[PDB]
Amino acid sequence: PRGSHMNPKRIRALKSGKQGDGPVVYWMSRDQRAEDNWALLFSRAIAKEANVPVVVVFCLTDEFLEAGIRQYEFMLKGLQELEVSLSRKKIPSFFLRGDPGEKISRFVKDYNAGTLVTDFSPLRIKNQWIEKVISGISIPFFEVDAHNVVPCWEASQKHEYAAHTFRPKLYALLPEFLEEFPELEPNSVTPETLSDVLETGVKALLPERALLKNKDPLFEPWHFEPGEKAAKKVMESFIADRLDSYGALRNDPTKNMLSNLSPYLHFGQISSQRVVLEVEKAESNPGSKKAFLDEILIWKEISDNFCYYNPGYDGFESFPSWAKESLNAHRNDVRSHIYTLEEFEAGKTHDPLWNASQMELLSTGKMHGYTRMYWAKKILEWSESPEKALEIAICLNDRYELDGRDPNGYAGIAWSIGGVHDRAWGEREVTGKIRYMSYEGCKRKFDVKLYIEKYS
DNA sequence: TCGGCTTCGCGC
DNA sequence: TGCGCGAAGCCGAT
Ligand SMILES: Cc1cc2nc3c(=O)[nH]c(=O)nc-3n(C[C@H](O)[C@H](O)[C@H](O)COP(=O)(O)OP(=O)(O)OC[C@H]3O[C@@H](n4cnc5c(N)ncnc54)[C@H](O)[C@@H]3O)c2cc1C
Repeated sequence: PRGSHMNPKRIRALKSGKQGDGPVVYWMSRDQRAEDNWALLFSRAIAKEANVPVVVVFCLTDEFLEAGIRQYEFMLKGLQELEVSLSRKKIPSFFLRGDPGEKISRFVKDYNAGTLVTDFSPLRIKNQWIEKVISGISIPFFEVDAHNVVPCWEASQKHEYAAHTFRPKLYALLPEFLEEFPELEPNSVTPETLSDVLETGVKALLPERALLKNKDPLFEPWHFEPGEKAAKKVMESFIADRLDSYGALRNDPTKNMLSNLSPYLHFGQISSQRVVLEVEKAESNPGSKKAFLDEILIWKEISDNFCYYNPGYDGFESFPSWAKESLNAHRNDVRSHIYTLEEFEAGKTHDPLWNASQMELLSTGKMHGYTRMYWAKKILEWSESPEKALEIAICLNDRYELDGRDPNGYAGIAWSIGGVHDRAWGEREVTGKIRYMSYEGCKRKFDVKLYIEKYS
């Protein structure tokens, strides 16, 4: 649909129909940003072709009640900065509240929309909203992959088993899809308050907060400043200060050598393609550049491939055949320890390293990547059943992680607990053939003592 | 029908 | 600290 620096493989028609005479509505959801947004840039191209304005809509769902203050305040503060950014380009933003299956369908008919466009997300709750809006509208409905560099439906046509089967497929399409972004043109035709949704949003989640003994809450919101502008600063500080020694200090949680980009990448406050653009042009360690590109391109986009082609990505059914047979054969094995969800949540286990990992999760909202594997694997070893292990790990992840409720989370937890995108290993107690990670293995990799004392 | 796929453990 | 190095399945160029 028109344009030259616009790859049509990023667009796919979700429903046919006659193009209305009204404005193009962009149902933004996953990629909350003004710049470097294919879904917003595509909506402008269709809007410019029909001589209609482009409008952005956002439907705040009732699923923030399963997500606390740390994820609500991080999202809402970025939406307030986004509203000012879109207003500078004369693009109005409308913020709705309720079921998107009924609010979006009511919004298009009331505003007399001509074409509806939205971003891509492989989550189950998004596929239900889409089908509910297709049966309630009469205008064409388009969908853009603005999160992945290579469109999810174009990178692979099936669920990829491991990373070595997905790496040559992704890198073969890189010269075509890795491109610069055109500047968002402003509107030529101008035609709820967020401060109130934030006040009414926190007061409902105040009782469900994580507090210490003296009613002192555990979350430290000064570690990550939300917003599109702040997300660019974290990227700039990563390339100049942390990219050189990233390839060597990536498995050391005592060194702040990660990009710290996942909270902005999950909420779409920064484009992963823009990060790859700047990383590919920077002169750093070739081992560190290949190590970082392999995380934000291969592992990040294979998680979308895992959730898009496996509807039960958060269940035991999505595990490989060799894993399910191994975990079922070790269901009657005697567990050395058994902890409930409340014991895992408060970090009241016998392992000081695991408790230190959980304390970093509760206090900073972003637990180190290497400790996240030790964190989720110890849950499987100290639980009643593999089904309970998956339930506790997903619950604690999507509640305190700033990057929670993300395909990277479900695919990461499935990698540690169900061996997805991995292979079998030494046969062991309880965990069977799933890869085991011990306290002593982390002691030789990094100063474990420094990690415990930092988080009690 | 082999090949070498990490974010492993553990011994120089 | 790098470097080996067993121990286990299923994919993919054949
Ligand atoms: C049990 C478990 C749970 C996780 N929970 C989440 C989660 O809820 N949300 C989330 O976005 N990621 C999660 N991760 C992936 C990974 O832990 C985080 O991406 C990473 O820790 C975030 O910090 P970073 O961006 O500074 O890491 P970096 O080394 O700087 O990587 C940058 C980006 O690459 C991506 N990435 C890196 N590693 C992975 C990976 N193993 N899988 C998928 N993407 C990756 C991330 O998007 C990340 O933002 C989880 C992994 C595991 C094993």
